[PDB]
Amino acid sequence: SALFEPYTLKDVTLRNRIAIPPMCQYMAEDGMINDWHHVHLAGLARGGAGLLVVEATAVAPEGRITPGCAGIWSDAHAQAFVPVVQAIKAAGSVPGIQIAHAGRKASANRPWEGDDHIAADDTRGWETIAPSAIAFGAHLPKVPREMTLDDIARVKQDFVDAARRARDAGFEWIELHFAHGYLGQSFFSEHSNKRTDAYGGSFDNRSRFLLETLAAVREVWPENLPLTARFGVLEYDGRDEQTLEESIELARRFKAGGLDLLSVSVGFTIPDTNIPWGPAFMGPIAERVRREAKLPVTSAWGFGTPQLAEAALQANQLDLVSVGRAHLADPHWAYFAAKELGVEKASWTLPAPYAHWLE
Amino acid sequence: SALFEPYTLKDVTLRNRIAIPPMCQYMAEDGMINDWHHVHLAGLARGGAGLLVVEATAVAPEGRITPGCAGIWSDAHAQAFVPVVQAIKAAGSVPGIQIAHAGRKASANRPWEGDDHIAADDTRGWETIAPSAIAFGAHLPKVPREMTLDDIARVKQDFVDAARRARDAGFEWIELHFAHGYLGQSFFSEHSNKRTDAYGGSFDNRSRFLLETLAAVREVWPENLPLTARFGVLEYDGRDEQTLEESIELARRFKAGGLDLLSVSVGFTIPDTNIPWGPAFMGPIAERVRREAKLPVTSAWGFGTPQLAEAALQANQLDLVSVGRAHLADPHWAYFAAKELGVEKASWTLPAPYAHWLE
Ligand SMILES: Cc1cc2nc3c(=O)[nH]c(=O)nc-3n(C[C@H](O)[C@H](O)[C@H](O)COP(=O)(O)O)c2cc1C
Ligand SMILES: Cc1cc2nc3c(=O)[nH]c(=O)nc-3n(C[C@H](O)[C@H](O)[C@H](O)COP(=O)(O)O)c2cc1C
Ligand SMILES: O=c1ccc2cccc(O)c2o1
Ligand SMILES: O=c1ccc2cccc(O)c2o1
Ligand SMILES: O=c1ccc2cccc(O)c2o1
Ligand SMILES: O=c1ccc2cccc(O)c2o1
Ligand SMILES: O=c1ccc2cccc(O)c2o1
Ligand SMILES: O=c1ccc2cccc(O)c2o1
Repeated sequence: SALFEPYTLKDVTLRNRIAIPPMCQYMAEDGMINDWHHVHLAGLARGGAGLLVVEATAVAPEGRITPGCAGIWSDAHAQAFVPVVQAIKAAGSVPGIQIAHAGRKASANRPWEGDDHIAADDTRGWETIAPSAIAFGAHLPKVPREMTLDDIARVKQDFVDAARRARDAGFEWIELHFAHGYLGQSFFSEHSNKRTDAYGGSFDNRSRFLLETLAAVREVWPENLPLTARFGVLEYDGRDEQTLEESIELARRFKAGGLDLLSVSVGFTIPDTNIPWGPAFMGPIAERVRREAKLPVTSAWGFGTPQLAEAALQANQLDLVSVGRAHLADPHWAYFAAKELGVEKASWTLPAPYAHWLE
Repeated sequence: SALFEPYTLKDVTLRNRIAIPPMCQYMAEDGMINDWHHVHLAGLARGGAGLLVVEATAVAPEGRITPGCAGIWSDAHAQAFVPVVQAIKAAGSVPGIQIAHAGRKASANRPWEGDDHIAADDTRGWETIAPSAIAFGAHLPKVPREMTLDDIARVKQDFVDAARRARDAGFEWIELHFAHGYLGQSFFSEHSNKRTDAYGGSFDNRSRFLLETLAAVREVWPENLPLTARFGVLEYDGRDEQTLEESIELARRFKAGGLDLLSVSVGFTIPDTNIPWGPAFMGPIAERVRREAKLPVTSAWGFGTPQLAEAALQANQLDLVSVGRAHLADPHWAYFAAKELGVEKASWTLPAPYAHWLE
């Protein structure tokens, strides 16, 4: 099956096309990960997936989404990832990490603790920053502070330091979080970016923060290790054709700038939208980006059904299939998929201590 | 459903009736467990099972089944279990451990490395000990050395030290491995025990090693923590009625001796047998033992089908349902079962970081 064919990008080879997309656990303390993450990630790596991308890890304290988000804004924070990275590699999976900055969606409660912006008097909260002083709305009403040019320079450097730390911690795959309405996505979208300086207005100006951050990270990230990003290419806000055209153009600039693969998603920049949720609904859009930008891609949402994952790959809509929630339900989803697709010696998708007894 | 009703034994309360039986991983080095076990066990504990019994852990070096078996024959070996025990508890599952001695089945290769007795010239091998100098046969042809009274005293003390270490490491449930043809089972069976001293011949003499070991362990194992054992009650060797009668009588002596629960299994003492393998095939025998010995029991083999587990409990054939291989296939089997049985808020069988998104 196509789902179980290896994939090589730069000097890295994934044993199959199954990728576990970044999934926040909200279990870190002051940005420091712990045994929750170690067992969670090591267990997933042993499950069989070819690539395991660690959850959105903040490049700065205020870049966290919640008080439970992981961070890599200091060398001590990076050190915490070392044993985890080594456990993922020992399991045969490729360790990746998504570095991010929540922007105006920062300083929010954990999903099961309100999922809304933290109250002004809560000692855990903090001031959010963004391209412009405009709130997301809905459950995230906090108005962020408009970033100064110095804030921009500082955040870009935070991304560079985060990438440098990821590199030294042993990660072999990096993903810049430019999607889901967080800082990067918000600089590109006219909904959230009303700036009149070099970082707002035109397509080039709105693209600037993302392109400069990618270029800056590229200086410290090894050429032989996949350099990727997640980016929302449309919002389903009634401006889809225009937005997709601009997003694809930016994807072309990313490719020219050294991006090896693009994780295609939706913007989630504003709440007033009408997203046509459905199993593998992103397939068609991902394929269009892959084709018009001539860049490898991955996407997600509902690919937890083996046959769907297989079909998406065979149709060349995606290069890697990202499966998220199915892996929270069953860390050994790769094994379940191998069986479902009739892969020979499907049990050996898992380590010997398990495989021997399941064959 | 009955599968998800809590269970209290002594001072310990299991959140449900799902027990993960001991399952050797063959990943230890010189008896020392490592991160394979830590992630494996912690992951299983987070999966939802109410009780997690750690694999057969050798009370002495020669008591290991293979060079990859876990051991607890020294305080350093016990220390290795401390972080694991604490991770299991943090997950809400009860940490248990099966202490054992492989007897004549010791010094064998890992299952995926031959599964047979290690060659005489292999530097990893060792002399096996047993009640009598008689080999198992088949793939385990090595003739063990007949134990002296001093060997018996020493092994009993090894079990005591192992239990004392398990206690101090934080385990809240202990299981003496008197089944599957290893040392304990071999002392009870006339197939393997041809001794003429106080430890062989009569029912009382063949029961002696097991009863004395239980009594000795009882002196160091807390009264408020479940004291259990796994025991093969029949062999399917043509002497079933006679063997079951004696096994049930020994179970009565175990109960009188402080045993809180008995894990009912098959002897596997010799290779020439005809075991009627089938889903939940042990159910009827387990029920007979539970009834005639008036002792709580658990059993296993094929209970990985939610409905079967539920049925066994409702029929009072078992008090706890042991599910093994299904947990190797899917560490979150408890979640799969909760869904299958229509349990309310089935996703919360798992921790919040997973449950929130699966509901
Ligand atoms: C708990 C949870 C945490 C997530 N965390 C992240 C994240 O940190 N970064 C990101 O880009 N997407 C994140 N996502 C979105 C997932 O990566 C994925 O695209 C989404 O779950 C859809 O795929 P699925 O249907 O296979 O779950 C998360 C989703 C869930 C359910
Ligand atoms: C890998 C593996 C390791 C096992 N290790 C042990 C052990 O250490 N001690 C024991 O008493 N039984 C052991 N067993 C037997 C299991 O506890 C259980 O009774 C058996 O797998 C039948 O249940 P199942 O059909 O749910 O897998 C093992 C079985 C497997 C497959
Ligand atoms: O699409 C999603 C859903 C949940 C989520 C959570 C944290 C960060 C993200 O980027 C997320 O993206
Ligand atoms: O892209 C680069 C630049 C410098 C460098 C130096 C050492 C090892 C690498 O992998 C490197 O990769
Ligand atoms: O891309 C880079 C740039 C600098 C560098 C320095 C040391 C090791 C690396 O792997 C590096 O990689
Ligand atoms: O029934 C079984 C099957 C495998 C096994 C492996 C180690 C120890 C045991 O007690 C076992 O018991
Ligand atoms: O059974 C016993 C005997 C002594 C003892 C001492 C401290 C704590 C315990 O739980 C104990 O339990
Ligand atoms: O059963 C026993 C016997 C002795 C003992 C000693 C300390 C702590 C315990 O928990 C103990 O438990």
